[PDB]
Amino acid sequence: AKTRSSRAGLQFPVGRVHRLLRKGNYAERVGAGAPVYLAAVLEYLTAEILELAGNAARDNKKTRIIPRHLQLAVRNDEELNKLLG
Amino acid sequence: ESYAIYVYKVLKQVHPDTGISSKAMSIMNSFVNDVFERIAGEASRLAHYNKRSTITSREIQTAVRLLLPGELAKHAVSEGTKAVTKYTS
Amino acid sequence: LSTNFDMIQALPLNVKQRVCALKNLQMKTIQIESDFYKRVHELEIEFEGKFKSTFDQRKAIVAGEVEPTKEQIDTPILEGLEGDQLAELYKAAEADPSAKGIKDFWLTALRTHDLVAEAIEEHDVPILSYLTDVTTAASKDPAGFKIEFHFATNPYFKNQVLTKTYLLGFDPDAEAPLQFDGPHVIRAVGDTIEWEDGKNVTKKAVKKKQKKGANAGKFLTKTVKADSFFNFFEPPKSKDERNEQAEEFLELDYEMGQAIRDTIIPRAVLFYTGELQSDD
Amino acid sequence: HMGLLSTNFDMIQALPLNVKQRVCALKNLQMKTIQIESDFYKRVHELEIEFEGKFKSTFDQRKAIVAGEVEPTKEQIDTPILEGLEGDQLAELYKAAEADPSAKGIKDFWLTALRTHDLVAEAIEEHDVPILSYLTDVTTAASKDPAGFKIEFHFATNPYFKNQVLTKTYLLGFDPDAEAPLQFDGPHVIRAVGDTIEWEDGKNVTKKAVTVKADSFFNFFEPPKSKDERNDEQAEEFLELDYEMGQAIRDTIIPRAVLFYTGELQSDD
Amino acid sequence: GLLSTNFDMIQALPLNVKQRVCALKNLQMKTIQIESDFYKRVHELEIEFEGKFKSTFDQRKAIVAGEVEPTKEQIDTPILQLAELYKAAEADDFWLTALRTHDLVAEAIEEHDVPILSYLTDVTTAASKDPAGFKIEFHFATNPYFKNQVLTKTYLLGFDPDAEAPLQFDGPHVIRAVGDTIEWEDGKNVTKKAVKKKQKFLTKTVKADSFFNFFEPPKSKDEEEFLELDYEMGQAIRDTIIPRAVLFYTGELQ
Amino acid sequence: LSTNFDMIQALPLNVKQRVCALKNLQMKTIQIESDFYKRVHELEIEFEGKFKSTFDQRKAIVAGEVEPTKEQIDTPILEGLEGDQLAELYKAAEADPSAKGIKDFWLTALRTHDLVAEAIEEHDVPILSYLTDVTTAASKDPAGFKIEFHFATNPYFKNQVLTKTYLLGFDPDAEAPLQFDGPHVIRAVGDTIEWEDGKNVTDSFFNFFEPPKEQAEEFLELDYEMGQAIRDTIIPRAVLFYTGELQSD
Repeated sequence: AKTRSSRAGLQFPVGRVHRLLRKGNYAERVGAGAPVYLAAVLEYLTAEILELAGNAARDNKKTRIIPRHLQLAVRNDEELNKLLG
Repeated sequence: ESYAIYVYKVLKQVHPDTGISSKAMSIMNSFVNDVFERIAGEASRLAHYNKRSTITSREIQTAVRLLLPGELAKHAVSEGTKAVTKYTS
Repeated sequence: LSTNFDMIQALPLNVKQRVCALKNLQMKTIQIESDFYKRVHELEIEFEGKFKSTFDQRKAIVAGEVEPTKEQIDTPILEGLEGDQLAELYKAAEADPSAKGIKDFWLTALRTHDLVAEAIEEHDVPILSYLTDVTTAASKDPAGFKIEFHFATNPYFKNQVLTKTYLLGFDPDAEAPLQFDGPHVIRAVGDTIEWEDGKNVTKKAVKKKQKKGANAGKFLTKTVKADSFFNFFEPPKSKDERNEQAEEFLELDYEMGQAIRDTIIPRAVLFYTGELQSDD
Repeated sequence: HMGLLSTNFDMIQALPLNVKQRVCALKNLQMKTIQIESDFYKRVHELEIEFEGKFKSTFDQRKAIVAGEVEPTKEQIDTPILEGLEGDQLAELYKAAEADPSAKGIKDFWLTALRTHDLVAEAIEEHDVPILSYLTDVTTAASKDPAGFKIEFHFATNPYFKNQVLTKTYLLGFDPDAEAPLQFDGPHVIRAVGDTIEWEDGKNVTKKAVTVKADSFFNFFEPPKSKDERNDEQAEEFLELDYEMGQAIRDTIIPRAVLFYTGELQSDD
Repeated sequence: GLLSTNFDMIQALPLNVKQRVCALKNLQMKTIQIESDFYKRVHELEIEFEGKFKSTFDQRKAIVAGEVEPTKEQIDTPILQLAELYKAAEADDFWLTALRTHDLVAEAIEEHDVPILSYLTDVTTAASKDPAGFKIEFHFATNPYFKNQVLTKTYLLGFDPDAEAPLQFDGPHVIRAVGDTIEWEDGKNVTKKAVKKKQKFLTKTVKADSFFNFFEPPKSKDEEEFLELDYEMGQAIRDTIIPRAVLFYTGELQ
Repeated sequence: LSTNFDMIQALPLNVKQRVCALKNLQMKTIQIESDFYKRVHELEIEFEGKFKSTFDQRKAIVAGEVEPTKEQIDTPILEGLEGDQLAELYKAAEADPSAKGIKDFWLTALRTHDLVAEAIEEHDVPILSYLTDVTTAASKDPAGFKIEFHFATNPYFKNQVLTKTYLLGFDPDAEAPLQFDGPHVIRAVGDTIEWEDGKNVTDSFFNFFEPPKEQAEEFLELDYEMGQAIRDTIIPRAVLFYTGELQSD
């Protein structure tokens, strides 16, 4: 691929994150680094939650991660529960 | 907004042959959007203490540390710094 | 997505029935909007001919069939440049007679748009260098539109034109009657690429393990979907056709087609120069 | 953003003059294509005016329902109050509150709808809320002869001002400017004309007590000017934001008011 | 499975003996199919005997409802001292008492179900062949709780071994259960109860404990032990309570 | 003693005569149930012949009289095992031509069943190693069933087959009709084992062929339960007990 998000190793939309930050009127200007950082952090959180929920899907003999799987994964991981609960 | 395509890319990266329901994907979209809102709001607050309200990697970093608990915060900061480094390279 | 839900809960059934009546009236307004959008589509079909002349002149210039005129030359290549910079830009490179036309013009235009940029891979670039023109046209009788990628004689496929058609419905969806924002897509129809030998970039082979199979704990070679822009001509099947995470891909397909039809084709050179970048 | 800093600037810099001049020709044809788009947008504006009457009936019924003038029908009652609800959950919501006969019509309907939209919500201050609780209807209509549209806020008898209707008019230009011919994104705003609110005594929330201008939503009826007094680009930015809010009310909120009341819609799409 | 009590032996068997064991598994599958046909025949026998029991059960219904008067031989049957017990009260809820005497059914009968179950005129059961299963009909009288004359609970059963687990056949199993729609009146639904949450307080109707949840069966394929317990209660009513109803009324069975 | 005894006493007793009428109708229903169980017995006797073919094929395979077929070979020896483990288990042992069919098949099947396992003692194992087949068949006029343990030429006794028969009653008691729950056991008849010299093990499993016919009635009931376990559970699914994949009562 050739996208702004491909220039940082990320699979989340750097461009869309930038647009959302500008559109949200959070500040008056936003640099280019902040979308890269935010998209990277969100990709990391998505990856960690998906890892725990897919491990739980395996422990339940299912190839589809049902929302109950995400609930068990979040509750079990104390940090994720502090972030999302 | 919808990060469904990107969440699916991340899922196939982490677990190749696992899948996700549509309601589970809605829960994931809510997770991503909620974290986005908290990080962006904290970045805005820390930018009020700045000149001309500009948001850079600094404000996102500070928000990440003040919001993400413990190990999660450390790893998040690591990957953010790595990404900004490569984006600049 | 029911913001102000606690309020709706607190409303007395008396006021709740009035709100639901307003929802019914919203459905009626949506139907009138559907008729409006049908008329707007007919208006676009009408304006196709008006746009044809300028688009054809652009195609001729890109292919080097015609040369620029004095009026065309005295148009700034980059709008907003200081004269001391415009002159420097014009004198920064010397004219090469071998270059006949604007090479990789449509490649550059497509890759400057963010959504389309995420679809173009490197192995898709040399094929897209053969893109002579990209045209679009809308239909009323099948109710849809098409995007035509005009390719030249290339060592990648024998197809003279790659066509992508979208059959779209202008009436509100029965599933989401109040979520009508304009014409939605009923289904998408791609094309069959007459790939040459070893050039099909949309498909690859992987030595996967069908041990997760049926009384067969062995590893087998499987033909898997490869990442390419030309998978655009293999659109995701609609609900009716084949039967999670497929409606989203189909919607992204529709969004990319809409970006090409409404954004890139009308302002292609602005994406070539990169003075306009849209995302979605 | 355009100008230089063009994503593909280094490429166009490296292009030989041969193609550099061809790109100039494409820019000229792009200006012509932009002109055709302007004619298209004029036609779309006329189409909006044509459908105004078709939408009028449904919007008038909404005003009647909000004002408690007419009662819902059986078909209207058998419509889910919120979309995407199962029958069990729908029954729970309907049976979660008992009917209060005192409440005639939907209260604060337009106030809630406006404050649920993000852009308009940022304009509503605390002292404007009780005033906006009197908003019986918000209507819009577009004209061709002075090239523009208007938004009318129909209020009830209120202890804040005597105006029955507050009108906001926008005069719009459909042709691209010669300064930025390639920066055409649709009709732009030429000017905006507000209204004079016959405020009662001591109730003018647009004026502070320090008399100086206060922050209020009703400043929406005191739009910025284009032929200002040379005694100022912030005025142009204010005018553009005023136009954006007017478009939010005209194009998004008014067509789908209940979806904002129910909160099932936000500013995007 | 692989956790077979004699797994080490089965692995230790030479391929010669292992293939013979596989042959025994094939013959076992054939025997399982013959058993499936046997259970089908027994079900057909039950359907045939439905008519034989029908006459006696109809006389039971007539006696319980006071439609007919007992005969001399009927009087000459011991109810369970005989003179003292018979002469202990002066002359002038059968299914309620019978169902509440059975332990499993009793755990489902709550206090608010007692007045509702006082309207039970008859309880009947019948088996079907083409839609392989059986049904239980709770015939109610004119009651101020619902308009249903009869509330029916049906069980659809499979008599053939599953293709996924062909060797795990133990007889007819339950495929699914179908309840009934109770025309509950206003404030008479004992299956539902009210609760509130913090803030006029917002009311939240919630699930309640009742025997009539027996007519709201668990789903089979929609997005399991509950279904098995529902089936067990249905089996207790059909096979134990209905055939010997008075024996539960008198308390002569424990 | 009756749980709802007060109910009958507090009953106005006018309807108590109706309750007595219901008691009479219950006696009639009990008789109809008795006829039902008799019909089920006839159905089992009828299905005996249908099971005969498969059971004889089992006997032939276990004794090495016949060889497995291609379809028979392509049946998993253990259910619930994938191709990897199935192939690995098949490759865990090499074929031994010094084995005539399944060894101790019926011994293993009987000792895997819990109730029967409690009856088998150590000295009965070598004797039970000669069991070619265990078969059962039901009678109508004797009103019961029998289990025949077919033994091979053994140095322990000269009996080719040891038979244990149960005579059962399908009719309700005339004195106490209402305690009818189905066919009961009337008596059990064993066999006379022609033991060789010094081989009479009678604690032994073969005391099963010396039937008893509060503690003695308990002996008869447990003997009947063991007979039912052999007839209804072990014989129909003998291989499932051989592999040990099923342990029931």
